[PDB]
Amino acid sequence: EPFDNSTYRNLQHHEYSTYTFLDLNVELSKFRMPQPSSGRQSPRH
Amino acid sequence: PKKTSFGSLKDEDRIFTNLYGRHDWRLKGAQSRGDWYKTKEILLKGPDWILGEVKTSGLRGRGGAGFPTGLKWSFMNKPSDGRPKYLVVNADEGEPGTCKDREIIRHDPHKLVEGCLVGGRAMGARAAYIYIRGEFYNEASNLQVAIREAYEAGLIGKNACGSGYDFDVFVVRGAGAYICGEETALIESIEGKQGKPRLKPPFPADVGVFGCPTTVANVETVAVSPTICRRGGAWFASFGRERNSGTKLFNISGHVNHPCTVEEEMSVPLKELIEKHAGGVIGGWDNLLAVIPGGSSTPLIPKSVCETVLMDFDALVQAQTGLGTAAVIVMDRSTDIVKAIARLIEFYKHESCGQCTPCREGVDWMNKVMARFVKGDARPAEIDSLWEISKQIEGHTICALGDGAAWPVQGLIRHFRPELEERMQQFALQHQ
Amino acid sequence: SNLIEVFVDGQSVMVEPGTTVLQACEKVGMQIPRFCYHERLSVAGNCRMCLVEIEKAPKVVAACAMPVMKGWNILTNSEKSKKAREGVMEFLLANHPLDCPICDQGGECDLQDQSMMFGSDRSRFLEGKRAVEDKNIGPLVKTIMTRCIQCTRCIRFASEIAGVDDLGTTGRGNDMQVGTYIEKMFMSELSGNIIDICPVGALTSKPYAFTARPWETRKTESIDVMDAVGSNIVVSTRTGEVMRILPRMHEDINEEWISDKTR
Amino acid sequence: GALFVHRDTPENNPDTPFDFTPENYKRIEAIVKNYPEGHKAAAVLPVLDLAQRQNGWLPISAMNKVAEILQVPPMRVYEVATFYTMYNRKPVGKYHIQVCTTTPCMLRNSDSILEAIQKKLGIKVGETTPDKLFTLIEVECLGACVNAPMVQINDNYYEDLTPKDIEEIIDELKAGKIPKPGPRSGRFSCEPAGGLTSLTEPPKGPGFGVQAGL
Ligand SMILES: Cc1cc2nc3c(=O)[nH]c(=O)nc-3n(C[C@H](O)[C@H](O)[C@H](O)COP(=O)(O)O)c2cc1C
Ligand code: SF4
Ligand code: SF4
Ligand code: SF4
Ligand code: FES
Ligand code: FES
Ligand SMILES: [K+]
Repeated sequence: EPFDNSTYRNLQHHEYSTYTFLDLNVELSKFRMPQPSSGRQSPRH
Repeated sequence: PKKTSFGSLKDEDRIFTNLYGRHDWRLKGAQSRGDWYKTKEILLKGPDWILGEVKTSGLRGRGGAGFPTGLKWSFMNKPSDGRPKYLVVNADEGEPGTCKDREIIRHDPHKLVEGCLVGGRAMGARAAYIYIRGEFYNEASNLQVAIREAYEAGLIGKNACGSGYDFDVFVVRGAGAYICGEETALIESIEGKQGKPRLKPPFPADVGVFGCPTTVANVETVAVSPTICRRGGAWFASFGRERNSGTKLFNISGHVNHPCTVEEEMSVPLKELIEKHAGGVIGGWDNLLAVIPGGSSTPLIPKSVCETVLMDFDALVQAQTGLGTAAVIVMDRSTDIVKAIARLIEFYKHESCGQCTPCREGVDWMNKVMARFVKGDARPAEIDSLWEISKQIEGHTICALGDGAAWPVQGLIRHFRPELEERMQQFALQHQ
Repeated sequence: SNLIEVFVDGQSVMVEPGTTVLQACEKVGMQIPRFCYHERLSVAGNCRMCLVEIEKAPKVVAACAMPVMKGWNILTNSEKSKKAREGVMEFLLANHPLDCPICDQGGECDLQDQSMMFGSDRSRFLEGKRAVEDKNIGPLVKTIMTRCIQCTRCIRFASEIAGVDDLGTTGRGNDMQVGTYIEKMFMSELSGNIIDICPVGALTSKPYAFTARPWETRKTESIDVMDAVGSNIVVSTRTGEVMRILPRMHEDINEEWISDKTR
Repeated sequence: GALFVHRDTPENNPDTPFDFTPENYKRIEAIVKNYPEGHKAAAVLPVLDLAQRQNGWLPISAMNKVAEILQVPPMRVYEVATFYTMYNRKPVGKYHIQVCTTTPCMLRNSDSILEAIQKKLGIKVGETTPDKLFTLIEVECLGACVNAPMVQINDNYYEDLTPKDIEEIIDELKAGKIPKPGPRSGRFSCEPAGGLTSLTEPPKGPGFGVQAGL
């Protein structure tokens, strides 16, 4: 609660893994808007 | 009335108050530090008011070029022709000497997220794409944790902040390329190709990522905006000189007692920065050899110039250098400056995307020539050739990497030709 | 009636909007130097040989990719335009192999001709040159890839005209190489057309190799009978012997392409 | 070496067994939906990175698998593989030591860290230890210039190393345990080592310098 500029507060990334970012993306897919569409499926279509 | 010495910024007027990660970087901590405050009102004021305040602040690009932010962001004010519009936050941070973006994305990530919201609303964009360098894995994961909290709190996504605006923030990691800091090379790296910059006459505001109207903005440019809109714009303009306005993050590295990242008022003397924040150059200010003021692209200045220079775009342009990214790399007198500039040119040779002839061939040529200059294995009639080759690369490439490679060479040749010729003469004496 | 007015060395021309600087110069009979640009391919803008000065504009522009603006005066022969060309040609020739006597392109190169017409007459490159290993893409195209100037014409042609995405670039910087990465044949009915579009001897015809020089051949213009398209061709002969077959432009039939059977 | 032409080996060939685990396919699915329909070639870089994070490196079979999954030509995936330096087109060690050797780190004696690493590992720059535990390369700027010479082992940043701290890091690396990343000196992230010449007061609460109704 008091001023604590005598300690680091970014110790979470010490416990990150190989799949932390991609798991976060997976859990983020929940709340996104539907993507726009260019009509086709690929420029080669 | 007016200011004449633009330094000694107080804690109150510092935007990035969690710069050292000594407070909570998550949503709970960020909110108590003023973040995400009345963002609904800022969005409801409309894009015109947000852009008007960004123009009032006089804010310029914090990722190099320094183009005015309000004018650049207003290229998206046009109506929609059906295509989506995106804000693309540049988080590549590949410039040697520069580590300021890294510090926002992990200690004030909510600043970046809410700046994405405010700007994208100002440009009328549906989503933000934060392109972080792949080497910043922990910072990217911290940013995505912040994005997840912003989503779960309703600040991003459907009915963002209660404004009715729908906004998304996607992080897309790079894969080890410094050229992907360049805005169009970054765009094409988002699209899954090689990070090769595009020819400019089609501008990103017309044809950007996925061929849609986009604005590419630096992390700091985006992140200051919520404080710009929430604090007044006039308040931001009351810092630094005219044109170059506000405050900047400074990276002081090199031959310095305390290399550090600090937020200092713009137009600060380089001396005040180095002595007050960085603790001075090792051995004192007498032991100063060059200083590179704005990251590896900005040419060096000698101790004489650096004695009474101010840290802003105009003052440093007067000194034949640039402000760049405000990444000062100081060198004491125990430094082989030819070796340092050759190392920088080697970096630029390793980072050239190879697309266009001048960068691809000439930066490699200049690396070969500069490697000889370290040994002295050259004649003094090659210095003028190196200058002419650098001018042949400058202004003839697709992107500004060629320019940012030619400029360190020119800044070395301009202020340290006697050292180059002394090395060449010593080599001629040793090898008969 | 929506034509805009631009100037090429002060001479006024009326061009459709979206016309590039190169095209506006083309309609006064001035051919801007170029390597990567091909009118039938997409615009790349990488060789930088087409750089030209716009009057009152401090920075040169790529004529092949830059759309003209109203009131622009193209200075195709100003000193800044010549120096841009000389610098670009110097960079192109810095690592280029000294293969002109042994390279089949010699005498009809483009690098040679534009070095003579737009570049300097001497070298100040005092270093060792680049060398890349050869690629085998079939028995039709000999790829002496250390002659490649990375104009991407072959890649653009293969992707757009031929529809096969086999050609590409690997690496970056000075060691960026044009090829297939993997060992793979460039098989296509239109494969042999990357030989003609290649400005240099990087891509050459294997059957034609070492056999004739461009100046000694007699060029007879005729029609292909290997199919019912009737592609317009040029038959190169020398001392009473057919030497090779080249495409002959016909916008209505074959453009500037022929099939591999025709070639 | 770092050659940009592939040659088939009994280990690196199209028939080299590679496929994504179901969890990785779910992650790919989450990655693909981040881009508009008709523009899913924008996922080549992160899907390739996932292939590397699962397998450890990129055999040509992984490149072909990514190309198949995104229906992009394999050559397009080859270009991305050979352009971005974080893609291992050859196997690397368990710990990929990446020492920054460009000028701001060089001025802080990055060579005294490189020599300590080359002495402890008994290996040179650009090669792996026989136990396939450490690969050592020299990298360009890693965006940590404020911190004295730093390395990146795999995903972590170890900063302001002395020729002794990197020895300890490698010592606990060989002992299996992962070391705490960041500055190995007394400082925490990027602040001045002698003390905070900057923010040292309670930060202002929400709504401090506001105007009108924002
Ligand atoms: C080689 C090169 C690298 C760049 N790297 C970065 C970078 O890492 N971060 C950044 O913000 N801008 C970078 N830029 C500048 C961008 O191209 C662009 O001008 C800028 O991001 C626009 O946003 P701003 O006006 O807010 O700076 C780079 C430019 C070049 C030529
Ligand atoms: S200047 Fe260099 S990095 Fe930029 S497009 Fe040209 S070759 Fe690529
Ligand atoms: S491609 Fe042209 S310049 Fe190069 S060796 Fe052949 S003839 Fe000479
Ligand atoms: S092989 Fe020929 S056509 Fe292809 S990029 Fe090289 S020079 Fe251009
Ligand atoms: S012809 Fe315009 S750049 Fe190659
Ligand atoms: S200089 Fe080594 S991290 Fe940027
Ligand atoms: K050819």
